Amino acid sequence: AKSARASRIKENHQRFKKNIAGPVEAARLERLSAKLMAIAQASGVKSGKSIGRKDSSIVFPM
Amino acid sequence: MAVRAQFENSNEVGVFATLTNSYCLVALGASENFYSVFEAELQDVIPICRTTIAGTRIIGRLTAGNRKGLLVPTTTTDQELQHLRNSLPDDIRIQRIEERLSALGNVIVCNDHTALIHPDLERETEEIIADVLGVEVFRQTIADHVLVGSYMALSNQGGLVHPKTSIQDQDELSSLLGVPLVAGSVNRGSNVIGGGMVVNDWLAVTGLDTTAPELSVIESVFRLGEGAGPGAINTSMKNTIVESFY
Amino acid sequence: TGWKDIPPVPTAQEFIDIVLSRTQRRLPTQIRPGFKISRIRAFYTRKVKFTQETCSEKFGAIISSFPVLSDQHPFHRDLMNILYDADHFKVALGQISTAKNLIETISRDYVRLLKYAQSLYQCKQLKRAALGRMATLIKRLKDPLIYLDQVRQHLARLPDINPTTRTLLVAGFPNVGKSSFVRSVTRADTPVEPYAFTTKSLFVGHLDYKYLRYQVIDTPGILDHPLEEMNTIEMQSVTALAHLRAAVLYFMDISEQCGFSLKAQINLFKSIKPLFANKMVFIVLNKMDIKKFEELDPEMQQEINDLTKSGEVEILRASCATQEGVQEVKNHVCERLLVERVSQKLKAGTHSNGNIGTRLQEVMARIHVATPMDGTTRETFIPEAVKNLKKYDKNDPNRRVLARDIEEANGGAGVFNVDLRKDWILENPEWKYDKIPEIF
Amino acid sequence: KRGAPGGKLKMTLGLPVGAIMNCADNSGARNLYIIAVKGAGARLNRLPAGGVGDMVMATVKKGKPELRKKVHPAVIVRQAKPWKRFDGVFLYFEDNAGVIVNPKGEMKGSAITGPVGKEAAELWPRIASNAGVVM
Amino acid sequence: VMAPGVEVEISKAQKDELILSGNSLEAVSQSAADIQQICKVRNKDIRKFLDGIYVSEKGNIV
Amino acid sequence: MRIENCFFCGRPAWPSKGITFMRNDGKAFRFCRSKCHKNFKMKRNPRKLKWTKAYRKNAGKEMVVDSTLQFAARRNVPVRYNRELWQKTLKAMERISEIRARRERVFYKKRMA
Amino acid sequence: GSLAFLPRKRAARHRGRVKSFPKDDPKKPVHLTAAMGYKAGMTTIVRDLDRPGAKAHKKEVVEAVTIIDCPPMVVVGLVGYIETPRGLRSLTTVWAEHLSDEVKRRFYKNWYKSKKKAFTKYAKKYAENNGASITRELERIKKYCTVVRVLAHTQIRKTPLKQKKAHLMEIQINGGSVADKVEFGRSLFEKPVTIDTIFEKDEMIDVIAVTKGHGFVGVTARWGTKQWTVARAGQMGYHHRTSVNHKIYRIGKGDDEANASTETDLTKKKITPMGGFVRYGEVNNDYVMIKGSVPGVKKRIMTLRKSLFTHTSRKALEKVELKWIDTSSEFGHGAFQTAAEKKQFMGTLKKDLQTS
RNA sequence: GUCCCUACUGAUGAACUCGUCGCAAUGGUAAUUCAGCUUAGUACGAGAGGAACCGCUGAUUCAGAUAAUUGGUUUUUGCGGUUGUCCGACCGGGCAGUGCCGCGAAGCUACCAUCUGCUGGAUAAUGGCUGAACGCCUCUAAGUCAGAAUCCAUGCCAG
RNA sequence: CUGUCCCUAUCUACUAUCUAGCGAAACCACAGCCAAGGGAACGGGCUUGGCAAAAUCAGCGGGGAAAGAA
RNA sequence: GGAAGUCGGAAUCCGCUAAGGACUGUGUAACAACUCACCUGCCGAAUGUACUAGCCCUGAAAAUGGAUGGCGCUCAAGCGU
Ligand SMILES: Nc1nc2c(ncn2[C@@H]2O[C@H](COP(=O)(O)OP(=O)(O)OP(=O)(O)O)[C@@H](O)[C@H]2O)c(=O)[nH]1
Ligand SMILES: [Zn+2]
Repeated sequence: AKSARASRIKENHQRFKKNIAGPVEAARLERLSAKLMAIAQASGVKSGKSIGRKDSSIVFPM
Repeated sequence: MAVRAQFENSNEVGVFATLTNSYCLVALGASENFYSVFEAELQDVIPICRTTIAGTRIIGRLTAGNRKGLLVPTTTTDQELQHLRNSLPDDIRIQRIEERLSALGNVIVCNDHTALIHPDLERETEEIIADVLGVEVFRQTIADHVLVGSYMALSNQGGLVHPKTSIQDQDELSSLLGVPLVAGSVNRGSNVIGGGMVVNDWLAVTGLDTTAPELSVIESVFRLGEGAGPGAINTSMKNTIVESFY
Repeated sequence: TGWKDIPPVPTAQEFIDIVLSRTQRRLPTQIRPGFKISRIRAFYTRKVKFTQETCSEKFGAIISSFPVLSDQHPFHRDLMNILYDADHFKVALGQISTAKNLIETISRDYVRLLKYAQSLYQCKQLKRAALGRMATLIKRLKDPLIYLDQVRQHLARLPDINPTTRTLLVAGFPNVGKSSFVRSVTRADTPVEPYAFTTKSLFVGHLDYKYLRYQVIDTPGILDHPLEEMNTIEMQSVTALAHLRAAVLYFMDISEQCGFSLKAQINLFKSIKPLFANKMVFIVLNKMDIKKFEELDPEMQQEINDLTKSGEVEILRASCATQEGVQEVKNHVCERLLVERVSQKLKAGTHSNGNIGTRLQEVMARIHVATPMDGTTRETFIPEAVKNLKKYDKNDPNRRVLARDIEEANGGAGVFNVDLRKDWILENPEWKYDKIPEIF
Repeated sequence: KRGAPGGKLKMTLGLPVGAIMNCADNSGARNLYIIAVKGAGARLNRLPAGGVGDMVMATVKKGKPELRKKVHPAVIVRQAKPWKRFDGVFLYFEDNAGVIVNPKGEMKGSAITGPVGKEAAELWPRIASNAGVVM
Repeated sequence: VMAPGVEVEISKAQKDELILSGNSLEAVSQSAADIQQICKVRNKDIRKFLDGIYVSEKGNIV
Repeated sequence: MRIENCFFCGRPAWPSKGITFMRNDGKAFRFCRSKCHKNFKMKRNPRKLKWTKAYRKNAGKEMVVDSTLQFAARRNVPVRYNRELWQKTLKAMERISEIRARRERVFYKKRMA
Repeated sequence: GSLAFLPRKRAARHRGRVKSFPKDDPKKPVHLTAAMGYKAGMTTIVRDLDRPGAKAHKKEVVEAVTIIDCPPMVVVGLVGYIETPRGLRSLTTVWAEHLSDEVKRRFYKNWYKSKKKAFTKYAKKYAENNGASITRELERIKKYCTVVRVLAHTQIRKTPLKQKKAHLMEIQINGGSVADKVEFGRSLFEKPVTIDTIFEKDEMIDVIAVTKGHGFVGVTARWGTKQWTVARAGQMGYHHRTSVNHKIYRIGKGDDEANASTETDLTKKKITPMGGFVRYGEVNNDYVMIKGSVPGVKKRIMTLRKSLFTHTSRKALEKVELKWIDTSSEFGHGAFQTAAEKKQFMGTLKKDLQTS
């Protein structure tokens, strides 16, 4: 019998994933993301916009 | 019209089918090829119900009925019975019976005027069959085989009985019933006519292995295919049958 | 049923390569000189044996797969005898058998010598000798292997002709219309070309008449020659003409189209009538569309009538181009076969003692119809939609959608979801598709 | 063609190899001796077993001399070892019984004494035809 | 799926035939070979089953 | 799906709960648990064992004649689906349940007067 | 036995780690990957199957499901990761206001004697206008990170166990740009996330847990017997496992008061069995009822995550039509769904008469 | 007729302030086979017979889990019956190294019970494209396409 | 029915983790991680590679035992 | 039976010549047709047959993972002087 790692089996799996499971999970994720977004929305140095320095080795100690 | 089909790959159509002159019952499984052939041969003339009895696909061998009623065993569940009622019109009365012999399609044969049952049923079952089907019910054996529902087919135009019945036995059933009766085989020599055929007054469905001579026998016996089909053809044009089934 | 199940017969080189590869690869091939002498002996003895059983299995398969000419129906027996030179066939099989015996003897002798061997070199030489002696034997059996391969292919391609079945055997002279009639009557592909010996073998097709299955056998074509001096292909037809209970259809052409005189056809018939000893004999005159029967000299008309006034040989007329009477010839000849066969069956069943046979009782039981003594009929209610209904045809454009086409369009076989509530007849049709309360 | 039923669900196997079983049809045999089963997966040291609706290859111990000459295929119709049907209902029969069947799937007898297992009735159409009680 | 830059036409010049035109010879020929290889028969008789999609003519557009 | 009643004791035999036995006579014995199964296999009498509805109704510990008790029955001639019928059936179920409970209280008090 | 699960060492951590999140591509919408829960037990269901091709089609089949109590999960942190030649590296983390006593208990070991001084200076780092520092950390995540995760902890306070220590984990955000997911996490700080917002019904998921321990077990039960490939005696059980492909059949809201009700049995009842879940208690919160068995002991922490790959079976696309939910007592051979049913069945008793 | 060291399997561990949350070098690695429905009594075939890809569903072996249910186990010595003997009798109990018998929850188990077991690239045999050697030709020399349960990884286990 | 096998029952005998206290003997050149090579079917120390992290507990099914040759 | 060079047996000649075999293969039931040998036109300058001598591949291999000493080495860190 064809193994689970066969090239043909992988091709058929790819078509099934692209044609049916793809759209189904897309709509499912759309609904879940909508719900989660709904419940979630339910000077540079002194402002933080300019990212600065906070607070074994790679080079040889000179 | 006599046609040839198989359920999935099985030629025993009587196991999975049940025809009366007012409804058809078809087993549920996989594809709708069986449903398609049955509806093509019964094009909405009578209702057809895709059903299950006892969670099983042998509805033909588990059920029996006529144009005036339908009969199911006690193992039938209420959802299935509700399905049957909503699928069939009010002009057919459906009853479930608490009988020990649950193989109703194997123990009860029925035409829309008479009936013939296994000699080992109950009295209460006898009167309730006689009431629900509204037919005269008798107690006989065929070919010394107790399963008349399995080893014989019947209609209001004819009857096919076990190929190995004696002449006087055939005459006795003819006198009892009143319908012209001929003994013949189905599905290439099979003895289970009840399981290999399902026959209504205007339609027959046999298995695909049913040979042409025995299909001609079937048509001539039950006046199918309009034409003539008297059974007088069986008597007169006998060369075909004597050659084929010798 | 057939002879297509003959396994391929190798050539000598292929057989040698197969047997030696097999004993090389399926069996260990690594021994060392420092091992026990008993182990060395066992190793080489096992090698020689395994080779012997491989050869014996192959040769036995060859000998037992091919049919034995003794137990066939003499139709098939004579057909094989004329088509394969049964003498050469049997001597080839005998050479295979004696080679099998020689190989098994060589194996036994060399196993004994190996038993009494005393060194690894001796064992190796004894193995080499045994396996090479068996090879020389095969190289001797080069040619019979080729002959057996050829006959195997020809038998695998031979048609299935049932000796005892209701048969229409069409014979006659080259270019009378046998192949044309065969293609016009059945669906077997028999070549039709205007040259002499187009059909050079036996062809078979099948027919349906009164729900019985009939055989039809097209023969090559016989030529005015005393049987002893005929060709092989010609004898293929004569064996068919001889060992088949059938209706012989001898084709004569009223017109001189074929190339042989009407006197020549009349001659051949009178010559092979002993072949048509008791088979049902029908002469059919074809090519009426070019020369009708009435357009002849009354002298030949009267010779034909004199042939008619003899036995139960029957003259029919047909035309394998306009198909004017092919169906009529079919009907008449097949009906006569059917009635003759049922008659002989009834006679065979009717014993002298007067006791009806069991099979005859059974067929009478299957023929008898049982009817009520009173003779009263029973009323049935056929709905008028049945009589005013239109038959289903799968090629019609405006058919009805139908459940199988519905599932095919809306999915596949294990995909479509069947809606079981669509046929529910309720009071309010909106109440459909409702979860029915069940427990409380 | 091996008489292995198709689509059969997983069920508890209760009739092993080397089993004594009753005969449920009018074929004239009384008991059968299961010596092999069909469609089994050969694993080391396990004695194969079959449930109702499974073809086994068995020899008749006592019965009709004509039947007591050959080894015969047979499908078992009743199983005393409990098993569960997909409707969740666990169940078992009073004994262990089967019917002699030809390799094609046609029974030699004409009537089956006692009830018939639902799985066997589903799998073999002939048993559903010659069955008296189906549970 | 074809190599970039090849045009495919079902012409109404002959029945049941196809044209694969292009500018790169390697791409054109490799695409033709790919279609020929994908439509190939399995476990049948070559001498008996003659069906397929096969290259017929090779040349230049102008 | 149906709420079966145990053959031996009479408690509700829910699906996936228990074992059923098939006698050769052709009718099925459904038991709700291993207690009932083992008791029947030992062939004890449910009519005699005092933890069974059979014993309760034979010794007169539970009412056996009441219109509330004739409303309940297995139905052998099926009916067509009818939404208002089913809803009114639900409401009737509630009413009959409370009436049964209250009459059962009265029966118990009249017995243990 | 198996040469894959061969270091038969006990799991180093009782919680279990995801070890693989589904591959991220910005095209999908922004969402969280995993969640936690606590195992309660199993119950029995019957399902009107709709599976074309199976003999159980259009029939009722008895099926085994497991209950996982999942109270709302509080989001308290956001971790930003960078991609390096040595792998993924935690660039930096940002916590939130007012971490709860349960997550602080997770941080501490001897919580009773300790001075509960966790994240005090971090609360000051917010409240003292170092929002500049917190924003610079957020922009560092936006500008330098490629994988963003959310620190989330459960509510043992709602879960009915003697424990009081929460369970933190990092749940990866998928489907969007780094800026979008950072904004999502920052907006999600200090708000519980619900299991019906993380998963939904009929979604085949993956469960990660620690399978029950059995201690020192001989080869007969360790390997199923009659070099490192030879069966040896040692620790069997307490093993980290990730079991795949388990269809979530129902998400119960907990507050519906009819969690165990289906459309066919109009019985107002909850999932909690009559007498409570054995050795666990009552499921009074949102619950996930999942097909089949699940690794782990009752009341054990669970990790529920999405499948790493798109599904290849009709089993995942299937809709589930429940018929009834088992509520009978797991403490023995029960037969009554509700106390009202038991009272109506058995009538009144001596204690009832003496009390009334 | 001459209880110890080491390997393997697991379990602890000081030093780095304790703790939490992670990364992944390296090491192991896993799935296997059969059957049924549709294709289809179609292709093909004189006839008898009679496939395959796509789609669907199960089963065997192996592996990892699990206690809804079912079966087994009983020191729950939980409840009841009963033998000998004893505490004057009843009640309630003791002894017979768990007296024996029935049921027996919890727990543990059982393909005797149930659940799950996944996707990319590169290759061999081979089939090719373009094109020299060699003014024909050529799958090969330069370049290059596809292709086995093969190789290497992800998924998985250890860290 | 058995000059056959297995399981259940009984009896006989040997079968036992940690703490307190008491407390041997066998045996012991020194040791003890592997693979290839080390002509004398010889390796445990040598060559050159794999490598290689303190201190311990438990299990144990492997090695630390064998010829002498007509 | 059919066999026209090509299912078979034997010889294999002459003319025309530039050259063409009572024919090297494909093909037909036979033909027909194609093709080879050979010949002419175009092109234009070196070819092609057999051996010999270096180097390289194969010229036979089992079974714990390992060995030009190891790394590694390709107009060498290989080979000859
Ligand atoms: N005009 C006419 N010609 C016919 C008729 N039947 C056969 N032929 C001729 O027969 C020729 C072919 O020969 P076949 O029909 O095959 O005759 P055959 O007996 O099979 O012998 P073969 O020719 O060797 O096969 C055709 O070309 C037709 O012209 C007929 O009925 N009418
Ligand atoms: Zn009960």
